[PDB]
Amino acid sequence: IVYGVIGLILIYIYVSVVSLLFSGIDRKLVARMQRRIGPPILQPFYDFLKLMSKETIIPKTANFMFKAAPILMLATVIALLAYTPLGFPPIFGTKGDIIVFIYLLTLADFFLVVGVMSSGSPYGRIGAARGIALLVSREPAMMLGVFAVMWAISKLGVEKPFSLSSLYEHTIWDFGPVAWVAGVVLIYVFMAWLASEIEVGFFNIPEAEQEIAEGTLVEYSGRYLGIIKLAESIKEFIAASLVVAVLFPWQLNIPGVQGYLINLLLHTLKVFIVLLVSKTIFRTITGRLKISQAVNLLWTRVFTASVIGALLLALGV
Amino acid sequence: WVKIPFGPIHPGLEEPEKFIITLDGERIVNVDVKLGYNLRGVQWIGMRRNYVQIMYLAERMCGICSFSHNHTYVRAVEEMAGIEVPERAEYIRVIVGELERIHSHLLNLGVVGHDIGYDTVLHLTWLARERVMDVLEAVSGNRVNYSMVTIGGVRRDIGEKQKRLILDMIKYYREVLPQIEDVFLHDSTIEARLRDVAVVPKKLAIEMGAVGPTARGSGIKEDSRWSEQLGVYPDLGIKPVTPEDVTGEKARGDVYDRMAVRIGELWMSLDLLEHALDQMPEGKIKTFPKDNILVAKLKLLGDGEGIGRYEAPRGELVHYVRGQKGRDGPVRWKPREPTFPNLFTIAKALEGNELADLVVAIASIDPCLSCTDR
Amino acid sequence: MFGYWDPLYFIIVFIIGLILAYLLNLWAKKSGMGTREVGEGTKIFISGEDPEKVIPGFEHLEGYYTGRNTMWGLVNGVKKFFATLKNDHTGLLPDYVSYLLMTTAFILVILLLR
Amino acid sequence: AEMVANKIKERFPNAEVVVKTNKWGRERVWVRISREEYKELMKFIRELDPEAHYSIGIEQDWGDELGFLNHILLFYDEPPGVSLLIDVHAPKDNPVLPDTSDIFPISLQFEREGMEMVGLDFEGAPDKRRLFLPDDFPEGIYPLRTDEKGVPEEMVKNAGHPYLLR
Amino acid sequence: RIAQLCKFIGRSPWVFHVNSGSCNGCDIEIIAALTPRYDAERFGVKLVGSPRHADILLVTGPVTNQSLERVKLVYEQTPDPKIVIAIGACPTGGSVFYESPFTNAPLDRIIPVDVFVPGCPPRPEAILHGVVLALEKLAKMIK
Amino acid sequence: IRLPLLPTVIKNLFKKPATNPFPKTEPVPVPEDFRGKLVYNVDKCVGCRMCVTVCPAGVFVYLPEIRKVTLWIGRCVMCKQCVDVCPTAALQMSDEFLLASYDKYDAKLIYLTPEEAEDIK
Ligand code: NFU
Ligand code: SF4
Ligand code: SF4
Ligand code: SF4
Repeated sequence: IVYGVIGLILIYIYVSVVSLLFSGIDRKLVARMQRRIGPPILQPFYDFLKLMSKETIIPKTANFMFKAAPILMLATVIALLAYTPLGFPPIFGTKGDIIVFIYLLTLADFFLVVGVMSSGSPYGRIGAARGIALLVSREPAMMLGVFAVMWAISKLGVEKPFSLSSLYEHTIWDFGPVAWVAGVVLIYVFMAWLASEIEVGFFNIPEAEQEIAEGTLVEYSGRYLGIIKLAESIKEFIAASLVVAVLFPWQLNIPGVQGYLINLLLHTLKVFIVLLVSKTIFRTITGRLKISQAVNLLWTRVFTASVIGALLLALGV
Repeated sequence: WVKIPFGPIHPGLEEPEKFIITLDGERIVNVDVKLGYNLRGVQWIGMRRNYVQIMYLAERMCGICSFSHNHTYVRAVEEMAGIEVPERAEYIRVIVGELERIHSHLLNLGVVGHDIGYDTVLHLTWLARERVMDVLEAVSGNRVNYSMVTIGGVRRDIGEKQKRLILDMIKYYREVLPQIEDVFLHDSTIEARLRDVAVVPKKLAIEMGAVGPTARGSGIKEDSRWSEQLGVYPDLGIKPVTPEDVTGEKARGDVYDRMAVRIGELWMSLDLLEHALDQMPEGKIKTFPKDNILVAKLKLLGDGEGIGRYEAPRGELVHYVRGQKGRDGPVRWKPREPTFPNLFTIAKALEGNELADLVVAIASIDPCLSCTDR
Repeated sequence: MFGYWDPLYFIIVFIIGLILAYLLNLWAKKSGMGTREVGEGTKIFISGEDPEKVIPGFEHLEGYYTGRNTMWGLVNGVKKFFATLKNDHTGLLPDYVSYLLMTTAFILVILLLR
Repeated sequence: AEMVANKIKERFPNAEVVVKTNKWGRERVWVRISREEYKELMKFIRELDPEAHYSIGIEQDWGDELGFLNHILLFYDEPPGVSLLIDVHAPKDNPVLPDTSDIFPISLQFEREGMEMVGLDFEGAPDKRRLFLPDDFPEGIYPLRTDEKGVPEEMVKNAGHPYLLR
Repeated sequence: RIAQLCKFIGRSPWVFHVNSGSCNGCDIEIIAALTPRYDAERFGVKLVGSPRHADILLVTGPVTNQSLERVKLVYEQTPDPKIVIAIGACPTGGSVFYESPFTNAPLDRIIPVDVFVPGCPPRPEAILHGVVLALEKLAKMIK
Repeated sequence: IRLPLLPTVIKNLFKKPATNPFPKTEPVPVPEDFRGKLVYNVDKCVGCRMCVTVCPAGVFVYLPEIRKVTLWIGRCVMCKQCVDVCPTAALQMSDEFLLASYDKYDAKLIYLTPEEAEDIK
């Protein structure tokens, strides 16, 4: 049990170093794509410190949740790190532990919306009802794909079914010729979910657009803003780690007490290659859409393809 | 119903105003407009200055269209008192105005691309504007608010070095205009964000007197460079523009036709500047030179009415000047800006569409408020 | 479902997460300035608490947690479902009595046959 | 063209029709009306030709003979074109004048500016609310009025020189 | 009172400009000082959308009577250490609007300005020079 | 489904940044007859009061008993109408444009200080 605390502290310090550095490389590439020098590489490690520097402002009409939601957001991200596949099988992975993952990946955004909406002026009230419509609209699209693949990798035999430690035993890519089509339909629905969860591209709706550019987080000002800008970057790393876990886990065997860190580096490199397409290219190449058009796209051209992929992969076994 | 304002101090906007809206959750049931945040009292200062000082108070009235207010005022004073203008002065005027409307259209093309996301189109069109900026800096003075038209004629001529310097940016833009022609026609974002919003019928386009590209987009062909024969404009070729030539044959003026019109006017200006550059004589530019005897003549010119009209980059503006003899300056001076009826026209074309349609509809017609609430 | 002692580890990792996240504010309150309490909301700065030049704010919002329409072919059936069910509950005593009478007869008729 | 002067002349006597040409080949017709003939002529311009747009709504002050003038423009189907100018006058003893916001529905928007700048209360227009003049501001303190109620003399602030303070 | 961990805001300032009655000549220079030819993001500046975030206000325009409380209202909501940079020849006493009943000129009599930049309008290199000069003042003020 | 900027962006990444580093290099060079800070002389000044008639933005205040005039250049707008109306030519336009400052009433932004005014008298 005490050997499960050392991992939860050390992997947290590792991920909190790496994620901001990936964000800095991303801003440099986006700046070079349109004829610019761009900021230096470790630029977020200055913005974080100056946001912790300043004077926090509390409005006169504010609850006890204004000062306590940017604690619970970071808390349910740090507590989510212990269940994620970092390349080796996770620490607390038992027979359940998929619904705990889906529940805690849903619950952080609800803490964010409750923290924004629990203030005064009604810019936050309009910038929150736009948030939860997009939250409800993007999570029947991943449940079907992940439940279909977790059910289908349990036919050929495993001892911890419906668990993320079971996803290193056997993958999709050895079910025969018909699975090669479900592979690309599932690459489609997972890239669409990964772009719509970290909210960049078409789906840059509730962040820097409250009627022009006000945003959802128009109100948090001091320490609280620094904590929220850290927590969203850790969640950026977590969701892409899930996407590279389901799609193609191809790690080395390499027994010993140092094959763990080699597999950890190889997983970090695959995370970088998956972000590089989605976030960078899809941010540079396409603007916003709308909210009434961002809802009828995730129920028509994403959720439909999940049903096609799940049904076609069910007709392979 | 919820009552939220629009805010004088925003992100996105460059001028303060108040567009009050009653919103039914996500739709708009009514919108009204109040203004008066740029109210610097322009007529009241202009009532006690002499004739020369209003020529410089007039161009600082707005920043983007800073040549038009300097132009029509001189047209009005010359129409009132009676002063001839030579050929070279008029040629330089139609070079400078037609060269600055490209500067006025490109930043509008960049700002509309900023409110729908798309930082890329912003940085690339504002990189393309710099050749016109360096030309205007080389010929006149500073970048914006440049003054080179007096009561007599122009203040400096272009010479022969500026001929070489201007005949290269034409060749530079002939390789740039097809790219923004080709991006604009078929995008996944432009035709899904600025199409079928704020439709304007011809009946309300005529009865509320919409003027500029908001008018001829829905279809009413009129142009003050054409509808009155002004200067050397008739004998070098001038036509109105229509979105039928740029984008197939559509006529439904919503937002997309207005951008089609603002690209067609660039295609007209690149030839109307080209042909008018070699058709000039040599002569004089400054009817009575050495502007000392001009300040010894302000007591003598006067006793009449006067009105002047011209094509602004956003519409058709008009000034009125009445002065009386034995005086220093005028008696009454009134300017009219082209975005006054366009701002009162769109407030009914915003008849229950969306919420995020508001910025892309308002910023579609250049809400340059600095000439609106004067 | 999961484990036998496994719902007790969830509390352990959750509490150690709150301890780290609260320790970070306990550090960052010391270095850096304090706080204060202003009120206008930084929300359309023209007015905070005023009366009238034109119409203004204080038109507060109720519970409207819907700003979207899927295929725009389901809201009509949902409203046609809620209308009949909403005006079934009349509030007259023969409704109560007739309901329990037909329930008793229904269970009796099924129990006689099979 | 140049024939509309004769057509307004032969129909409406006791008016001042004149034609002005100035120095680059442009002609403009000027006419000065009484009151009831002004309303009848604004009826007549809309029936003389289908809908013609008009530019400006200038008011001014000549003493106790306040005026109003307009720049209606029509026959713009050909590159010659024509543009007429109307004006009417009013006494300060009875500052009323009939509105035309039944024919040209934008004249209310210049009429509001006309009320708030220089006197001149029109007919029962549907809206008499003000625009671009602040509400925290006195009542009969008409700013573009020449000598009667120039705002005060004493609320003209200067932000003066540094030499005059040393 | 300025304590110590504020050397970092000299390497990452965030701006937010407050128009009060300008004629849109300097607002172009605020916007065009961030395009690829006169680039400024390599210092770290970043046009932010609310006065809670920012720490350099960037006031333009002559202070028009209607916009006189707004300028005094948005000055409290920016947090601590912040500076004020006045851009143009109309926060510095009007330019042609020094004799109106509507424009109360220089912006110093409303809020405590730090660095003025003359010109009409200034070229965008002068704005970079002004922000470098004000930021080295506040680096001096720390120590 | 239609992404036309993509070949442009991929070509654009493999080129030069095309920018201008200002605190390492000279700035963008000015043209010849560029407007700048107005420079003034005292020795050639007949005091004919012609500048105060034509200036749209009052920087000039005439003062008698010595036939000179002072100025405060922080309110100038660079419109040249004092240069081309002065007969004696003691007003020129310079090429400076880096004019940031700390205070309004500096020593660079005012000419003919009152101590020098009594030194003339
Ligand atoms: N175009 C244009 Fe302006 Ni800023 C307006 N309205 C002035 O003519
Ligand atoms: S400072 Fe000068 S250029 Fe800028 S808005 Fe004012 S008058 Fe215009
Ligand atoms: S500059 Fe010219 S007008 Fe002014 S005081 Fe000297 S000589 Fe007279
Ligand atoms: S440019 Fe000339 S007219 Fe304008 S303030 Fe300067 S000296 Fe005076």
